[PDB]
Amino acid sequence: HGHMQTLIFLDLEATGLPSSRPEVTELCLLAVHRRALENTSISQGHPPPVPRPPRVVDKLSLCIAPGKACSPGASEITGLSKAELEVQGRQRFDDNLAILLRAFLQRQPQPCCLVAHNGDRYDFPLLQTELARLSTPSPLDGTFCVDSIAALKALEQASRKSYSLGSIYTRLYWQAPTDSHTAEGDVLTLLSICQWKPQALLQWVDEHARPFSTVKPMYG
Amino acid sequence: TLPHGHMQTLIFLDLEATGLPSSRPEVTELCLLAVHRRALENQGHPPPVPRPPRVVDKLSLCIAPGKACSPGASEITGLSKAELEVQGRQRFDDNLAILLRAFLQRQPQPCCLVAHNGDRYDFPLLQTELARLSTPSPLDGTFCVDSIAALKALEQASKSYSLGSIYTRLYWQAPTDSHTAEGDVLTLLSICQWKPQALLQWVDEHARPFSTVKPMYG
Ligand SMILES: Nc1ncnc2c1ncn2[C@H]1C[C@H](O)[C@@H](COP(=O)(O)O)O1
Ligand SMILES: Nc1ncnc2c1ncn2[C@H]1C[C@H](O)[C@@H](COP(=O)(O)O)O1
Ligand SMILES: [Mn+2]
Ligand SMILES: [Mn+2]
Ligand SMILES: [Mn+2]
Ligand SMILES: [Mn+2]
Repeated sequence: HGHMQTLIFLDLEATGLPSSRPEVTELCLLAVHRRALENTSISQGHPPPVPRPPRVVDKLSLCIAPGKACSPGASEITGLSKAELEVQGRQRFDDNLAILLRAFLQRQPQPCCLVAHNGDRYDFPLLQTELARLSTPSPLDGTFCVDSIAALKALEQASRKSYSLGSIYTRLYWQAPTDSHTAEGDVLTLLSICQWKPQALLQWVDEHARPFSTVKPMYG
Repeated sequence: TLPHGHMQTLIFLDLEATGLPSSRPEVTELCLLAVHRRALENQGHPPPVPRPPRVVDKLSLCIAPGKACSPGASEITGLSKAELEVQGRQRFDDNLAILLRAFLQRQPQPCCLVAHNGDRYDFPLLQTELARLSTPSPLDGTFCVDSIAALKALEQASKSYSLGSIYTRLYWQAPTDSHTAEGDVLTLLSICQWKPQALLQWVDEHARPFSTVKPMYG
């Protein structure tokens, strides 16, 4: 493949941890063209200012009704619960959602790469499982993906620590992240850390991006 | 009165575009923020800015127009045809319509679009963009109302009705970041959360079919 033209930052909130065979409760996508990223001002200072998000971005944030209740742990940090989602008429992960996801992705210049923090262990496998439950073919069969933990790890060692979203943000900017544990809030925080070294991050992504189709489902 | 029953979903909308009506403008940015009726159920002088509901669906998209933006437009919206192309944004197309259609499908009916000055700007303009597509309009079953009339009505109960003017008057605070589709949509949500029940009742009473909105130009 060539250079990724669009980076789609992703975060999912769910009913719980992998062992519980969790289901998605919230999903946020933030598509950013590589030009927007390489155009972000280089960070200067220690700590440097938090990068300014690009003006031109595409965003999607959706709350989804899970097939089962959230565990006390997931609900307390995400602020979501099956009862509230359902009473508010949220629908399950279905064909229409897949259609919506495909259309959102098609608005972006290809090739495109999904970027998620701990995505290789959580987000990508979970999304794969959710899509596998549907009848239609996956809309991500032409999309690439990459875990931002590995990326930042490389970027930091090139410039043992916790590589959690908030820990990295705090390490780099000496500032506290906002709206943690909400799909949009975490996506916005991820965007900021990936904007730390724009050029280096883009290059690393280009070198490590892999087909989402190769992602193994979290559970069958 | 409920000419169309109680609205179960209010979709706050705002469009940024190339220019003013007489320019046969094209949309450059679009944002939809769908809130369930239950969510709107959320004394100070002035009161604090209402917190937005936790559960919400949001869509914000940038769009490349067929022509350049007027300096005045580009200056306040921060968008320009050149940059939108550099960022590889696509024109208003059928895929966009399909996206809106699927987004709307996720919301419980009936749904009512809410836009500040929507009756004169957003709705007519939206109708025009969709009308010229191959895909039939995905909003023919959706309702709409202008928040300007609504806030005038609510304020009647105890001069400038621009989005920014109303927000400040009510909260003695400046809106987060105006002239950006999402920024203006969130500000609109806030002013509509001023008097929730009253706003909801007013919307239920004045909602009309978006299908009856006449396009801005052909
Ligand atoms: N402690 C605990 N209990 C149960 N479920 C959890 C916990 N920590 C994370 N998660 C699950 C539920 C979250 O929505 C999701 C992503 O976390 P995020 O990091 O915000 O993207 O991971
Ligand atoms: N001064 C001026 N010149 C050209 N075009 C303009 C101007 N003011 C508004 N507009 C057009 C372009 C904006 O994106 C749109 C909606 O503004 P909104 O704020 O959301 O109502 O109206
Ligand atoms: Mn996450
Ligand atoms: Mn999260
Ligand atoms: Mn407007
Ligand atoms: Mn606006």
